[PDB]
Amino acid sequence: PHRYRPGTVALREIRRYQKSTELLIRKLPFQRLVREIAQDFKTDLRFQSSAVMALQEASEAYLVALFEDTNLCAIHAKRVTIMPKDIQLARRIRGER
Amino acid sequence: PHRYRPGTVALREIRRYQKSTELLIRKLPFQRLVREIAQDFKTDLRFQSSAVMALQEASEAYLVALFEDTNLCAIHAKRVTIMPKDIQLARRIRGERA
Amino acid sequence: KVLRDNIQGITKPAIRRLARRGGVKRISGLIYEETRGVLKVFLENVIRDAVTYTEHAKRKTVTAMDVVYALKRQGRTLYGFGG
Amino acid sequence: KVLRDNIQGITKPAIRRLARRGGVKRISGLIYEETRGVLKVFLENVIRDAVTYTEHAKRKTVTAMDVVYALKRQGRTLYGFGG
Amino acid sequence: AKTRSSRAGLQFPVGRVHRLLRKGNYAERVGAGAPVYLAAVLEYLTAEILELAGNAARDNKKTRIIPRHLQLAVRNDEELNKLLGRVTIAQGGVLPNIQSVLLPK
Amino acid sequence: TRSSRAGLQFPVGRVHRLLRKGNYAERVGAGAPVYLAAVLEYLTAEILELAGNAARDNKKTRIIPRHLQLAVRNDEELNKLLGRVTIAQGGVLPNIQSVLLPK
Amino acid sequence: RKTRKESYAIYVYKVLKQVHPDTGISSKAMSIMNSFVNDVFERIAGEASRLAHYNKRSTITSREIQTAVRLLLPGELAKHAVSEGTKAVTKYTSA
Amino acid sequence: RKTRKESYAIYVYKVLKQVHPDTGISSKAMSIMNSFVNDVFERIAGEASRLAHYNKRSTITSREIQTAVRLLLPGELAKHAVSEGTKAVTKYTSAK
Repeated sequence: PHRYRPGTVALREIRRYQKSTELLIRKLPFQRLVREIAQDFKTDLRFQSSAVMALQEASEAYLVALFEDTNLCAIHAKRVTIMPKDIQLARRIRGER
Repeated sequence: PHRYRPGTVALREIRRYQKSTELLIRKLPFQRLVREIAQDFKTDLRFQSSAVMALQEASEAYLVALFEDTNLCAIHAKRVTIMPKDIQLARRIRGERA
Repeated sequence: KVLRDNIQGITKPAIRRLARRGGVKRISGLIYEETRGVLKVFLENVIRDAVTYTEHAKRKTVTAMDVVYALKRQGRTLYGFGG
Repeated sequence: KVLRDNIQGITKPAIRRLARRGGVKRISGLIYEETRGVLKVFLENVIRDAVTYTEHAKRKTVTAMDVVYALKRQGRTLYGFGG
Repeated sequence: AKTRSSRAGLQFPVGRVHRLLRKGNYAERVGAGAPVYLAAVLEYLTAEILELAGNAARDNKKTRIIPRHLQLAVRNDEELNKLLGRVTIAQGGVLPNIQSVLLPK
Repeated sequence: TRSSRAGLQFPVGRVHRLLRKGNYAERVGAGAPVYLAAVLEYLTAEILELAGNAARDNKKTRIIPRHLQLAVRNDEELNKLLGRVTIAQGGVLPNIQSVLLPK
Repeated sequence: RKTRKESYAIYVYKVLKQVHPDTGISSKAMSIMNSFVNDVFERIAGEASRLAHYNKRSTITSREIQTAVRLLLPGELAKHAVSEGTKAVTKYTSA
Repeated sequence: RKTRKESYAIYVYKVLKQVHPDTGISSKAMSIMNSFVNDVFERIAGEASRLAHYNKRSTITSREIQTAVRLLLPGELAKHAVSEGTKAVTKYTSAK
């Protein structure tokens, strides 16, 4: 019936997610990933729920800002599409590596 | 005569200056620049020679590393030539620029 | 026993939403697994420090303060959870 | 009176030598003035802090230690001058 | 005037700030002016941020500063943005900024 | 001396002094300077080890700062410990990017 | 009867009532404000401690806080914080 | 007259002799080692300071230095550091 051109819903989603502040990763998958990574460091560990909220707030903030730098690296290479190599350039310059 | 292809002496100079550790800015121009910048903060000031040496070591290390990152941005844009936009992207990511 | 198969709970549409908030229009197919590796390295570095703090307090429960202190350790200070 | 005309003492061949040590093969013509501004801002930020330290010590001579402390302040720690 | 805040004309607690400066291993001895100055700086920055975040709140038709208003506030002010440049404000989001080349022509 | 009793070359006395004169905490335990002086000695030896190696590779008997720099930047973990540090007069590692090489 | 957890909340509500007398603040917002105040507190105190140590002084005086503020804050924010601090010290000293 | 400045120069030498008896060191390189020790000293000490405050303790004990070393140092470097630390502490208390 009706079909939007590629980039139209993408741009609509940018405006949408830049308007809100809610976490974008689903809470239970994230929690299970936190418990797994921590398990591989020390067994039988409990988490305050706020400690997982703090790890998720920070983690999502890190990835948002990293996607910002990644986007600039893509644009720097006259591209519109972010690629693993843009992430890697970003992290290298940031001195994360 | 004789002529090397463009880029050969560039590579020779890279190998050369990555082999050495001596400073690359002439000392007196740098010193006068340091005094000029400092005057705009406080008038009538003296500098230890070692203080200027510290400022030059630090400044040059900063510029060399920044040129590394700039080079990576240029290569990122399929380019061999560094351009002001590579520097600006580098500093943007470093968090120096906004 | 070895724990595995959880990182994939950070799904393709979730990474996409984060990219959107970051201003990204178009996303290569290889970005998703790459972002998983990045987030694991990040979570590893921070949780390692959090646990180090927890250990030192002789506790079995990781507190929000442990995480906050660890984020601060890495130069990633976080407001709104204590400190 | 207004001070000026010293930054150009950071010459083109000097910026070129720095770029070479940074591994740069080819250099645009607009890079030289750009590198002059960047180096100005850097020195500004560092010398400002250095002078703030000298002032507080009630001195008229900027010491290497003032510079070291300022570099450290800026996250650019320098070894070999009194660290 | 019994409180040290009153004697200073501050809303921020000079006593508590003096306590924290002593129980904090900053130096052997803490001067009498230090807590006053510090409590006052703290007050100034506090007011600076509340100003801009009450403003954000009002632009958004709200009686209450929520953390997004603090984030809008901090990240639209150059100098607050810089003071908090390595800081992350829970639940504050980002500034709306779409890159030009991404706009349809 | 406390160094011998601990078997260190590094001065346990001086480190305990500095920890007190440094406003780190009210009180400094008796083991703290010993541990710290030992860590300091260990890292010292790690860097001297790798930089004497650099010196020998470079045909020198004496460590200059370039040898310390070669040492630190070729070692991953030292490179990371000193990642925001600048080693006066140490230069860089020889590294030309591939695409810049003639084919 | 839960453990006393100190806060800058009451002061933050005060300042906010001076500057926006009809504006409120949520839980999380106040938590951020509280982390801001602690953060900047630690940063200034730390820089003062370093200044004293650097000058072989045993005492942190308002002069150390002042220089700490000048190294730490950006331009205009420093200017204003310095005058608002000196003003408080001057008072305090006379009264 | 004359003015006294302390440095770790003599101890760096002593350790250099252990690891590389037949090699020496320039003054510049010596100043870097000095910077390095001070820097690492400050960094561990600062972390140990914070650990104490976080836990509401008035004392920095080996246990704070030990945790400090584990937050600070990377992996393999920490493992060895904890060993030499615990080792020297043991040898010290058993020589009282």
